[PDB]
Amino acid sequence: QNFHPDSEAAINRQINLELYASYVYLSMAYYFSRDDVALNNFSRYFLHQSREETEHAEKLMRLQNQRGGRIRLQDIKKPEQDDWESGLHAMECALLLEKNVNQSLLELHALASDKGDPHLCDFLETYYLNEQVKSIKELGDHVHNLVKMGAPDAGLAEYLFDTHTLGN
Amino acid sequence: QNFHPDSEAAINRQINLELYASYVYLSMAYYFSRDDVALNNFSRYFLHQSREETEHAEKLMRLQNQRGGRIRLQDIKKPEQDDWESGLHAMECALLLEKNVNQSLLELHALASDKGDPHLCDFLETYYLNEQVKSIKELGDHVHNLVKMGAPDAGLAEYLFDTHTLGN
Amino acid sequence: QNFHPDSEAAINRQINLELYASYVYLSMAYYFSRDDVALNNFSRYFLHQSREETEHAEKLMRLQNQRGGRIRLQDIKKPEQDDWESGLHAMECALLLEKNVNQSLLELHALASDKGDPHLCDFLETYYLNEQVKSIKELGDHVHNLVKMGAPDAGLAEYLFDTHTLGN
Amino acid sequence: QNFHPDSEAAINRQINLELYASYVYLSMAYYFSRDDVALNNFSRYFLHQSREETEHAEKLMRLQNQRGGRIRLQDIKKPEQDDWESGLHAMECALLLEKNVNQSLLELHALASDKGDPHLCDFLETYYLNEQVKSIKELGDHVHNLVKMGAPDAGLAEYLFDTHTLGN
Amino acid sequence: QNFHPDSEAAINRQINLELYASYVYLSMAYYFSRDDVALNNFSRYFLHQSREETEHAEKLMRLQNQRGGRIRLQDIKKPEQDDWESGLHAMECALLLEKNVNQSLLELHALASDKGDPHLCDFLETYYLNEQVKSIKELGDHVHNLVKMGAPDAGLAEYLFDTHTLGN
Amino acid sequence: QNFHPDSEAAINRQINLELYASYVYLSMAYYFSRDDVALNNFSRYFLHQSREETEHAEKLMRLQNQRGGRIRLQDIKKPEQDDWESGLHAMECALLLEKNVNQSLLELHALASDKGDPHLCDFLETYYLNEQVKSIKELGDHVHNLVKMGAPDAGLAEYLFDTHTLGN
Amino acid sequence: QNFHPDSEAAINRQINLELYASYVYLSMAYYFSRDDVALNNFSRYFLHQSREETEHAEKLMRLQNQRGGRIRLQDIKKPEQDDWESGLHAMECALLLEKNVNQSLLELHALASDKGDPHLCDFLETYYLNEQVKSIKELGDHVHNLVKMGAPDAGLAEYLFDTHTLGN
Ligand SMILES: [Cl-]
Ligand SMILES: [Cl-]
Ligand SMILES: [Cl-]
Ligand SMILES: [Cl-]
Ligand SMILES: [Cl-]
Ligand SMILES: [Cl-]
Ligand SMILES: [Cl-]
Ligand SMILES: [Cl-]
Ligand SMILES: [Cl-]
Ligand SMILES: [Cl-]
Ligand SMILES: [Cl-]
Ligand SMILES: [Cl-]
Ligand SMILES: [Cl-]
Ligand SMILES: [Cl-]
Ligand SMILES: [Cl-]
Ligand SMILES: [Cl-]
Ligand SMILES: [Cl-]
Ligand SMILES: [Cl-]
Ligand SMILES: [Cl-]
Ligand SMILES: [Cl-]
Ligand SMILES: [Cl-]
Ligand SMILES: [Cl-]
Ligand SMILES: [Cl-]
Ligand SMILES: [Cl-]
Ligand SMILES: [Cl-]
Ligand SMILES: [Cl-]
Ligand SMILES: [Cl-]
Ligand SMILES: [Cl-]
Ligand SMILES: [Cl-]
Ligand SMILES: [Cl-]
Ligand SMILES: [Cl-]
Ligand SMILES: [Cl-]
Ligand SMILES: [Cl-]
Ligand SMILES: [Cl-]
Ligand SMILES: [Cl-]
Ligand SMILES: [Cl-]
Ligand SMILES: [Cl-]
Ligand SMILES: [Cl-]
Ligand SMILES: [Cl-]
Ligand SMILES: [Cl-]
Ligand SMILES: [Cl-]
Ligand SMILES: [Cl-]
Ligand SMILES: [Cl-]
Ligand SMILES: [Cl-]
Ligand SMILES: [Fe+3]
Ligand SMILES: [Fe+3]
Ligand SMILES: [Fe+3]
Ligand SMILES: [Fe+3]
Ligand SMILES: [Fe+3]
Ligand SMILES: [Fe+3]
Ligand SMILES: [Fe+3]
Ligand SMILES: [Fe+3]
Ligand SMILES: [Fe+3]
Ligand SMILES: [Fe+3]
Ligand SMILES: [Fe+3]
Ligand SMILES: [Fe+3]
Ligand SMILES: [Fe+3]
Ligand SMILES: [Fe+3]
Ligand SMILES: [Fe+3]
Ligand SMILES: [Fe+3]
Ligand SMILES: [Fe+3]
Ligand SMILES: [Fe+3]
Ligand SMILES: [Fe+3]
Ligand SMILES: [Fe+3]
Ligand SMILES: [Fe+3]
Ligand SMILES: [Fe+3]
Ligand SMILES: [Mg+2]
Ligand SMILES: [Mg+2]
Ligand SMILES: [Mg+2]
Ligand SMILES: [Mg+2]
Ligand SMILES: [Mg+2]
Ligand SMILES: [Mg+2]
Ligand SMILES: [Mg+2]
Ligand SMILES: [Mg+2]
Ligand SMILES: [Mg+2]
Ligand SMILES: [Mg+2]
Ligand SMILES: [Mg+2]
Ligand SMILES: [Mg+2]
Ligand SMILES: [Mg+2]
Ligand SMILES: [Mg+2]
Ligand SMILES: [Mg+2]
Ligand SMILES: [Mg+2]
Ligand SMILES: [Mg+2]
Ligand SMILES: [Mg+2]
Ligand SMILES: [Mg+2]
Ligand SMILES: [Mg+2]
Ligand SMILES: [Mg+2]
Ligand SMILES: [Mg+2]
Ligand SMILES: [Mg+2]
Ligand SMILES: [Mg+2]
Ligand SMILES: [Mg+2]
Ligand SMILES: [Mg+2]
Ligand SMILES: [Mg+2]
Ligand SMILES: [Mg+2]
Ligand SMILES: [Mg+2]
Ligand SMILES: [Mg+2]
Ligand SMILES: [Mg+2]
Ligand SMILES: [Mg+2]
Ligand SMILES: [Mg+2]
Ligand SMILES: [Mg+2]
Ligand SMILES: [Mg+2]
Ligand SMILES: [Mg+2]
Ligand SMILES: [Mg+2]
Ligand SMILES: [Mg+2]
Ligand SMILES: [Mg+2]
Ligand SMILES: [Mg+2]
Ligand SMILES: [Mg+2]
Ligand SMILES: [Mg+2]
Ligand SMILES: [Mg+2]
Ligand SMILES: [Mg+2]
Ligand SMILES: [Mg+2]
Ligand SMILES: [Mg+2]
Ligand SMILES: [Mg+2]
Ligand SMILES: [Mg+2]
Ligand SMILES: [Mg+2]
Ligand SMILES: [Mg+2]
Ligand SMILES: [Mg+2]
Ligand SMILES: [Mg+2]
Ligand SMILES: [Mg+2]
Ligand SMILES: [Mg+2]
Ligand SMILES: [Mg+2]
Ligand SMILES: [Mg+2]
Ligand SMILES: [Mg+2]
Ligand SMILES: [Mg+2]
Ligand SMILES: [Mg+2]
Ligand SMILES: [Mg+2]
Ligand SMILES: [Mg+2]
Ligand SMILES: [Mg+2]
Repeated sequence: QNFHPDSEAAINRQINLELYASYVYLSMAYYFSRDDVALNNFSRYFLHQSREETEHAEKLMRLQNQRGGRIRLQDIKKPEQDDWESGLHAMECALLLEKNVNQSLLELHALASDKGDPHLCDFLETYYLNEQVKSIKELGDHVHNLVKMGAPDAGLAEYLFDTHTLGN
Repeated sequence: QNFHPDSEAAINRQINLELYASYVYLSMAYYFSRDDVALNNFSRYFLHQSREETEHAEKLMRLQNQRGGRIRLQDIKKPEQDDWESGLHAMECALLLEKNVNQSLLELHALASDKGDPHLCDFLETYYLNEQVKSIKELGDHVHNLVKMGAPDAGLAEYLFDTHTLGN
Repeated sequence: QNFHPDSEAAINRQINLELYASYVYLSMAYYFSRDDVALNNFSRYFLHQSREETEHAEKLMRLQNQRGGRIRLQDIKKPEQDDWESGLHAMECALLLEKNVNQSLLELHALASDKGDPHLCDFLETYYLNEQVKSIKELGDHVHNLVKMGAPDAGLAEYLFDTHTLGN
Repeated sequence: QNFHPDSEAAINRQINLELYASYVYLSMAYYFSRDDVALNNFSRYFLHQSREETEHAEKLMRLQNQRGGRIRLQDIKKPEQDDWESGLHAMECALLLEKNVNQSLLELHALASDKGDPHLCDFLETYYLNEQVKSIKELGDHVHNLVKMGAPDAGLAEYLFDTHTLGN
Repeated sequence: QNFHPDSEAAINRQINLELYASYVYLSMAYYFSRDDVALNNFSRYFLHQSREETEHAEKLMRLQNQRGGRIRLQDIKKPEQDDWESGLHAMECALLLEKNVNQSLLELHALASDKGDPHLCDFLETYYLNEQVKSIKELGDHVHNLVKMGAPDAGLAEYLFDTHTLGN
Repeated sequence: QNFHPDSEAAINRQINLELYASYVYLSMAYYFSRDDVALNNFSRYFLHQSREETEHAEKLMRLQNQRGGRIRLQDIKKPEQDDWESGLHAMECALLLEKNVNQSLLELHALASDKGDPHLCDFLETYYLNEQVKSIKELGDHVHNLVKMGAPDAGLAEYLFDTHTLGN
Repeated sequence: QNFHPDSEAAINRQINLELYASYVYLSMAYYFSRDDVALNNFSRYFLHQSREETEHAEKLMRLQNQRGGRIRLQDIKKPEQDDWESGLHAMECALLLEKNVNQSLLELHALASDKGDPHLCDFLETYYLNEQVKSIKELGDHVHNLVKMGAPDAGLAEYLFDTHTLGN
């Protein structure tokens, strides 16, 4: 009922993108626990973000089932980098990733609106759009502090951010 | 991202209006604790409403920060009256104030819809539009009871409403 | 009784100044939670100061009611700046604000003394004058530490002050 | 030390006035428990006020002892009325009594100031002057509500005030 | 019913005498806390007796109300002395006072008997006559011990009685 | 702000006097624990007074810091006596010391009043002037009892005062 | 018994030196709470050291009493500086002070040994000599860390030491 095939396909594309974001964050988590990086709270922060993105994917899979769509999985592409360079660079990449995921969600909302699917619009507004705004704000805050503190070249900056902001 | 400058400005106008509503309610609270009014539960009721309106303003300020807008504060105008005349008159003025704030919020929602900003639309629907409906209903209930009871001329009406309805 | 009209008017002016100080601190709080400032404990510190200044205003409104004066509210002017530049600059501005509020309170005390109003003199001494001294001392301490640490140009100074002194 | 004989005598006069105020309130308490008045919460309210005035007298007696003065007691005059007429009239008389006690305390403060006795000035400001302001405000509130409600001629007014405001 | 006007008047006289006894004991309490007397347990003992005498007065006022009499208050005369000389002398004066109050109560009982008022007779027997006997016995015990111990001239006597008997 | 250099200097003189009073009481405490005096509760009483005087000094040092004055310490002179002769003599000396400290505080209050420094006036009234009155009263009480009991020549007097009044 | 007059005098000199050390530390404590120093944990650290030195003085006074010597107090000289310059300088001065107190205690031990006073030797070894060693070690540790960190010129050094080492 009232579930357009274009919407089914776009949900499937969004599932893949959430799974990709999970993998990017998993890659970052294990970069920060290398013996030549060793920022354990950066590692834990990105591991938590990876697990949140898996939940984002699962909620969309549940939506497909609830609405009678067919889940169609695709390969989860590897992250663009295996070496994330620094805590600052990884935060900047995460910020760009979250902005790109947000744009995809806003395009999905525009499609649902065009198709007169208020249930899908509300689902996105309730579980996705504000979550993306808060995540982009948080990552922007982190980038700003790391830049101001002198990261990555100032030797104390990433260490102190790891211990204070990401320690909690 | 997807935050229109017209929306930024309208949010700033709404912040000011919420702060104005706070000040109106603060003025009313301290009118009801005058030695020649002395309706302590009217006073407490309006003081609580004043504090709620401050929270309404703060949430919009947080939204501006989250979305990357610039908060631009303006003078908070004094309330139209320093003498609120009676418990009935203050309730009628509060009802008109809340209706005017509601109209401003509905205009802000219409602008956000025109600009294709579902995050802002959802923010208003989630935190503002139903809150305004419930507040207008509550104040309308209070006005009706005070009118029926004979306020302000019937000497027992405002006293009994203060002790029973606004006592809790 | 023994409440001079000059004192009534000066109390009304002081109410407005306390409300203005509240607004200044509210503005500062939301500056520090911008995505390009992101000093969350500076933000919380100034938000708490804003709420304290509202209480200062309310106590003076209660005094007006208790003494039989008429509260006369005025517009609450916007703060002089929307961009507070740095944690150091905001602290320096808060220090100057508190010194100006203190001077106004001392002028109010001098007027109450001239009018032979010991109740008003005692009210100011009990709730205002020592509070102002302690606040000026605290803000002076903060300015000194931020200056010594190298704020705002030394990239670690404001971050470390935020995490250690204003974290608690 | 620094205790002027004029101050000793004025303290003794104030002790007598506090004891007189106690007796007035005791008289009122037992008027309201007459079988042809029967307002038990008016009775309890004035009995509590009577006991507070005894404490006011005792604190001044302690001050005389602490400062090395000699307590000189005088007759406690009977109250002006044995029939207090109504709840409204008794409240109006209590308001006038408290205003007269306040004027006496302000005259005592002026004398202590003239004699350069800051300890006595502070004693009065700490324990007496604000207490008098709050008591005058409270009694003024009660008078206003009783007048508005139609007391003493409106048969429900004093009964309802007794049950609601003075019940607590 | 069965309440004779002579009984009403005699109750009013007894109320005044109980209030007078309260004042005598209050005077004694504050004599013992002078810096040149400084017997703090004598002070506390007489303060407690003062408060008991107020209760004796209030019970008679309640009786007047219960029986439909009219309370008619009179001035409360000051105590005969402001300087009570010694702990022994104050105890001897209290003993004489209680004997005089007892004689007045026995005269009141004789009047109630003559008027055939068993309720008043029982009231006096239940709340007053045995209380007076016990108080006279207690004060006689105290006088005897103070005399035997050498008061007031033996420098340790009043001090030791204060610390042991009146300490508790 | 509003802190006169004469006031700064007078506060520094008062700090020294409080420290001197501490030292006097320390000397007395250790006199009473000599093997040829052996009044352990006199010793504890004066040791407690010594520690209170240190707190009096510290509060004035904090005030100097809070107001932006410069603490200027001076030598703490030794007490006038190393042999305090008796419990009575030590109490009489403490009484004279507290009277002299009180006179200095009243002179400091007069200076603060002349300089229009209500914060300093209130500080002294709140923390010092009543504390001095109560201390002078307490020591006067102790002197009176010791004199009446026959101290120092009556062999039981100081022993019994030590065990009863200063035991607690 | 076995208490040499040279030992009595040397104990009296040591009492004075302990009291002097207390005063030095008190001065330092209130330097660190100036509005232009504002290192609150340096302040608390030195205040605690001041109170420990008072206890050191009191134990020697108790020893004099226990052994039958006569306590002879002398003026407590003011500290050499009122401006302690920096956290590093104050620590260096405290280290030198503790070394000088230690030398005095070792000279006192040598005298007690020469006089064949094993009780005094044991008293010093039990309560003083190891305490001095530990205090000198602790202050040396603090000096070393402050020097290495760049104090006083490196703007973060004293602030970070205050928050981490002296915070606890
Ligand atoms: Cl499912
Ligand atoms: Cl695929
Ligand atoms: Cl790469
Ligand atoms: Cl990089
Ligand atoms: Cl880059
Ligand atoms: Cl770094
Ligand atoms: Cl925010
Ligand atoms: Cl404006
Ligand atoms: Cl108007
Ligand atoms: Cl109206
Ligand atoms: Cl109308
Ligand atoms: Cl009404
Ligand atoms: Cl009702
Ligand atoms: Cl109010
Ligand atoms: Cl205006
Ligand atoms: Cl600006
Ligand atoms: Cl700046
Ligand atoms: Cl600047
Ligand atoms: Cl910085
Ligand atoms: Cl007393
Ligand atoms: Cl008289
Ligand atoms: Cl009358
Ligand atoms: Cl009437
Ligand atoms: Cl009338
Ligand atoms: Cl009525
Ligand atoms: Cl009810
Ligand atoms: Cl009754
Ligand atoms: Cl009379
Ligand atoms: Cl007499
Ligand atoms: Cl006698
Ligand atoms: Cl006699
Ligand atoms: Cl005696
Ligand atoms: Cl301080
Ligand atoms: Cl000196
Ligand atoms: Cl001497
Ligand atoms: Cl002597
Ligand atoms: Cl003498
Ligand atoms: Cl003795
Ligand atoms: Cl000892
Ligand atoms: Cl000397
Ligand atoms: Cl120097
Ligand atoms: Cl230095
Ligand atoms: Cl150096
Ligand atoms: Cl440093
Ligand atoms: Fe999470
Ligand atoms: Fe996601
Ligand atoms: Fe995400
Ligand atoms: Fe609420
Ligand atoms: Fe609102
Ligand atoms: Fe509203
Ligand atoms: Fe009711
Ligand atoms: Fe606070
Ligand atoms: Fe304020
Ligand atoms: Fe302030
Ligand atoms: Fe009360
Ligand atoms: Fe009173
Ligand atoms: Fe009163
Ligand atoms: Fe009793
Ligand atoms: Fe009695
Ligand atoms: Fe009696
Ligand atoms: Fe104490
Ligand atoms: Fe003192
Ligand atoms: Fe003292
Ligand atoms: Fe310790
Ligand atoms: Fe030491
Ligand atoms: Fe030491
Ligand atoms: Mg997929
Ligand atoms: Mg997250
Ligand atoms: Mg590939
Ligand atoms: Mg690739
Ligand atoms: Mg919608
Ligand atoms: Mg919704
Ligand atoms: Mg939501
Ligand atoms: Mg969401
Ligand atoms: Mg997220
Ligand atoms: Mg951050
Ligand atoms: Mg605004
Ligand atoms: Mg509400
Ligand atoms: Mg206008
Ligand atoms: Mg207007
Ligand atoms: Mg909702
Ligand atoms: Mg809502
Ligand atoms: Mg509402
Ligand atoms: Mg209603
Ligand atoms: Mg205003
Ligand atoms: Mg504050
Ligand atoms: Mg303007
Ligand atoms: Mg402006
Ligand atoms: Mg105070
Ligand atoms: Mg204050
Ligand atoms: Mg403050
Ligand atoms: Mg600080
Ligand atoms: Mg009197
Ligand atoms: Mg009361
Ligand atoms: Mg008369
Ligand atoms: Mg009369
Ligand atoms: Mg004053
Ligand atoms: Mg005061
Ligand atoms: Mg007060
Ligand atoms: Mg008061
Ligand atoms: Mg009162
Ligand atoms: Mg009322
Ligand atoms: Mg009477
Ligand atoms: Mg008794
Ligand atoms: Mg007479
Ligand atoms: Mg007489
Ligand atoms: Mg019986
Ligand atoms: Mg009985
Ligand atoms: Mg009795
Ligand atoms: Mg006995
Ligand atoms: Mg000094
Ligand atoms: Mg004391
Ligand atoms: Mg000398
Ligand atoms: Mg000397
Ligand atoms: Mg006080
Ligand atoms: Mg005091
Ligand atoms: Mg004291
Ligand atoms: Mg005593
Ligand atoms: Mg010495
Ligand atoms: Mg130590
Ligand atoms: Mg010198
Ligand atoms: Mg020197
Ligand atoms: Mg050995
Ligand atoms: Mg050993
Ligand atoms: Mg050992
Ligand atoms: Mg040791
Ligand atoms: Mg040590
Ligand atoms: Mg260390």
